[PDB]
Amino acid sequence: ARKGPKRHLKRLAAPTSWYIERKAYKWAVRPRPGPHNMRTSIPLLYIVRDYLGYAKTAREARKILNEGKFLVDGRVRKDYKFPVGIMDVVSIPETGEHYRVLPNRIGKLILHPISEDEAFIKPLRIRNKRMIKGARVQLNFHDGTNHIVSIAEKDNYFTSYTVLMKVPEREILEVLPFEKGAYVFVTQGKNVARKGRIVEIKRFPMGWPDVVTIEDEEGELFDTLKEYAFVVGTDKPKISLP
Amino acid sequence: MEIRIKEIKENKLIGRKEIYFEIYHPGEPTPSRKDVKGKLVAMLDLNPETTVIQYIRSYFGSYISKGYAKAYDSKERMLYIEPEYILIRDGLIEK
Amino acid sequence: AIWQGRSLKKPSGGRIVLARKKRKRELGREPSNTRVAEQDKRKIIRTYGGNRKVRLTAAAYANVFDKSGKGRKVRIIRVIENPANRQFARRNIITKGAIIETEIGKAKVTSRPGQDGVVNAILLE
Amino acid sequence: RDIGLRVQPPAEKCDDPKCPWHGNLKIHGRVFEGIVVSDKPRKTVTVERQYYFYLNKYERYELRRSKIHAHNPPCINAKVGDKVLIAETRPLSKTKHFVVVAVLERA
Amino acid sequence: ATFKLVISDPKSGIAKQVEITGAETEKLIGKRIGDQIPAKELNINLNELFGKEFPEDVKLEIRGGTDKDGFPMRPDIHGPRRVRVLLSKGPGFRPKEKGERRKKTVRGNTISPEIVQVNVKLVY
RNA sequence: ACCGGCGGACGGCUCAGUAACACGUCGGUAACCUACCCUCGGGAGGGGGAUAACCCCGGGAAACUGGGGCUAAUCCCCCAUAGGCCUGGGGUACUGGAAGGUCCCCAGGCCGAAAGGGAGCCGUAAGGCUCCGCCCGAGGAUGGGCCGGCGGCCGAUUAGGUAGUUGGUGGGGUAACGGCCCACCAAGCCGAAGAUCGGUACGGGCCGUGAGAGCGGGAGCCCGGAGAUGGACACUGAGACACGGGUCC
Ligand SMILES: [Zn+2]
Repeated sequence: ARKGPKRHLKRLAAPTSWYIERKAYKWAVRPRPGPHNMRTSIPLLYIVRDYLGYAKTAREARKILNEGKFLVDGRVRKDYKFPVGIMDVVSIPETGEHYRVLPNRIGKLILHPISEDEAFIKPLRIRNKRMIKGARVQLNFHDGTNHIVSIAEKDNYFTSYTVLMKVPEREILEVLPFEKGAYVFVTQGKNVARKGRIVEIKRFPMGWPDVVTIEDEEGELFDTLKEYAFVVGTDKPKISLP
Repeated sequence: MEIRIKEIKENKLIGRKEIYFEIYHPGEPTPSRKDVKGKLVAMLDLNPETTVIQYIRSYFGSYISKGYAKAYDSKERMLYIEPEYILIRDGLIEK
Repeated sequence: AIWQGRSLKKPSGGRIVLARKKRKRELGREPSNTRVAEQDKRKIIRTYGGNRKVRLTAAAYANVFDKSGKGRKVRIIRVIENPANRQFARRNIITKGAIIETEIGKAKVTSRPGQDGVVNAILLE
Repeated sequence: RDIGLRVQPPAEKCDDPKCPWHGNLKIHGRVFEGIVVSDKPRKTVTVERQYYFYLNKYERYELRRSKIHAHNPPCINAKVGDKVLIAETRPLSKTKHFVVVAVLERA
Repeated sequence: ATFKLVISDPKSGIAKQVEITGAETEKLIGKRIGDQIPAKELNINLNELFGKEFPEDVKLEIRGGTDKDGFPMRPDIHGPRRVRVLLSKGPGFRPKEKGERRKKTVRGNTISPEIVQVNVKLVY
C-alpha cells in the first residue's frame, strides 16, 4: 500500500530527543531534509514556539520566522521545518540572545546560553575527507556541510578532527586534532553530555567501529565510540559546555 | 474584586506585553470582560484601544479566577497578529 | 512485462505463493541484440529515477585498443565467436564477450553495447 | 595482504575473480566458524554450525543446526569435515551468500 | 446524404455553411483527406457567398469532418470504417493530463455517406 | 477563464490473501535510485516553432468533439561550452578494516544544460541594492529497493519432495547483486532435528487471567505488510503499473 515518500509524522512516533508533549495532539512537524540527522535535529517551529515561548501558535511562529527575526549559524532561516542540530548557534538579534544547541544527559536537546563573542564560532567534526575534480581536498562535516582546500594542506586535516568556523563568513579559525589528551564532548549514547580527555583508542577487525576511552574531571574513566567523541579543545574546552 | 498581576512579560519579536493576573473575589459573579479590561487598563496605564483579554478562566470551587491578556504597541500590529475571533469577542471590531 | 522478482520455488523444492502483485521496480526490458550493419543505430531509454541509458541496436564501428592505449575506430566485418550463446556467432550478434575481426585483425569486445551504446575491444596478439 | 581478518592468507595463488584474497570480491558483515558437510557442487561447500538453544519453559537446552552454502575459491580447496571460516558477501547465487576465507583445521 | 459543408477562407479567418443534399454529394464521396477539388465542380458560388472577388482557380481542400453520431474523422485511419482506438493526442481526443490515454471512437480519412459535416479550406 | 508550475504515490479505510526474509532484532549494500531541503566549487552565450485563451463556422440526444486565422511564457526544439557514461595504457593523491571506488596524465568513442526569468526600491540615462528564481559537479539529509544470522502454530489416518530443480562458465536485463532470464556444462539441493502436502492465521509493541511457572487472544492506539468488485496490463512522473487516473476479460 506504500507507493512513495511520507509527508506526515505522528506525535507518538516523533524522535525521543524532542521536548514535546506526545499526547496533546496527533501530528508533529516532519523535519525537512537538511544539515543534521532526524534524531539529532528539531524543527525550528518548536524552538520558536515551545522552547522559547515567543509565539503561542504555529501561525505566529511562521509569521515571525518569515519576518527574518531568527538567525541559525548566522544565516536567516524562514521555513519552519528547518532542522536545528547539535553545536548550532541560534541568534535573536532583536533581543540580543544567543544559544548553543547541545544534548542533555538523557539524550534530549537543550539550548545553552552563550556569549556574543562566542556566538561567531561553530565547531564542526570532519566526518569524512576525499578528493574531487582537480587537485582539491573536500571535507565533509558532521552537519553535512562541506569545505574545500588545496592538496598542499592535505595533512592539516583528518577524520574526527574539529574545525572552528567563523559564521556566516565560513572562514577557518583553528583546527583541533584528535589525539591523547584532547578535550572531547560526547554527543550521543549512554554517556551523552559527558566531557573529559582522551586516554586510549582501540581498533577492531572488519567494520566494527573504533572505541575511545575518556577520563572525566573527577578521574572516572568511561568508554564510547570514536565518532561519538567530539573534540572541542586541546587542554581546556574552548566552548562552554556545562 | 482585586486584581493581582502575577506576571508581566515583554515580547519584542511581537511588539506586545503579556500579562498574567489573578482576580480574587468572594462569592460574586465571574467578572465581565469589559470590567476586567477597564480595571486592568486603569491600574497598569495601558492604551484602551490596544489591549485584548485572551481569557478569564474560573476554576472549581475557587474564589480566584485566572486571567491572561495582551497589550500591543501598535494597533496595526495588533490587527495583523491577533485572530479575528478574539478581537470580535473583545468587541474591538463591530462585526 | 519481463518480471525479475523472486523465484516461486524454495531451494528445498517447495512452492511459493505470491503475497502481492508485481511491482514496477521489478520489471526488466527486452534483450538488445546488437547486429553488425552499415550504420550505427542507437536509442535513448528513460530508466528508474529519471536516469538514462543508450541502447545500441546496430553497430558499424568499433574502438579497438592494442596493448598501449592507442585506440582506433575500425569498421566491424563479422563475428567469429561468441561464447555467450551458441547461435550468436552465426547470427552475427555482438556481445560483451564476443570476438570479432576488423580491418586491423581480430579483437575481443570488452564493453556492454546494450548498456553504454558503444563497442570497445582489445586487439588479439 | 589483509582483508580485515586476523588470519594468514593461503599459500598459493589463484585467478578466481570472486576470491577475496586474489580477486575483486569484498567481504563485509558476519563471520562464522563451521564444519564442511557437503562439497559436491562445483566451487561450493555447505557449512554446518551447531549451537544450543535455551527453552525457557523447560529450563533446558536443545541442539540446533545452521547450514550455510559458501563459495569455495580454488586457492582454498575445502573438503568434507574441515573446520573453516566464512564471511558474509554480496549475493553470489540463489543460495550462496558467504565466502570461505580460511581453513582453520583440515580433516 | 445531406452534407453541411463548411468553407473556411485562410486569408480572412471566416467560415460559411453550405448544405448540399444530393447529386453533388456523390463526387465528394470516396475522397480522402488531403485531396483538392475545384469549387466549380460543386456548383458553389463562393464568390457571392463571401462577397469577394475570389479568383477562377479556387480549389477546395477537405481537412476532416464528423458523423451523425458526432464522432470525428481521424485523417490517419485508413478506410471508410468506424473503429475504437486508444488515443493520446491528435484529432478525436483532448488529453487534459500530462500523459493519459483514453479509448475513443473515430472514423477513417475517406469520406462515407455517414458523414454529416465536412470541413474545407479554400486554396487560391 | 485559459496555458504554465507544484501536489494529487502523503493522509483516510479494511484484514481478504499470505506459513513468507511478511514481521521482530542485529548487521551489510565496497551491489543500488532519490523531486522537495542544506553546504561548498562553477555557469547562464546565439537562434528557432507551435498552440491554449480569443475570433468565424460547427457536429453530436448526451458523453464528447471537427475545420480555419492571430498570439506569449519559467511552454517546446536546435547550435555552442561546461558536464555524464564505456573502454585501453600509465602515477599513486584520498576515505576506508579491506578498493571493480575516488584523484591526476594520454588515447578511441557515444550521449549532452539552463530561466538573468520574475518582483520591489533608487538612479536623467547608464548603473546600483535587495527578495524569490534556473542548470551542472562532489557531498549530505529525507523516503525507499535488495541481502544475510537468529526467533516466533497444528496434522505422519500426509514419507518421500525437486528438474531451472542445486552449482558452475559466458552473457542479457535491472537503479542495483542474484537462475532474475538466456546458451552450454555437471548432478546436484531438501528431509523423521518432520521435507512435501494439507488446516488455520496479517506479524510485533501489547492485552486477559494466575501468587508465580504458565495458559489463552493478538480488531480499535503505534510501527511494518498487503487490498481498492475477481484477474491481467501498460502511459506520465523522483516516486504508481496508481481507492475519488487509464486499457481488456
Ligand atoms: Zn584465492
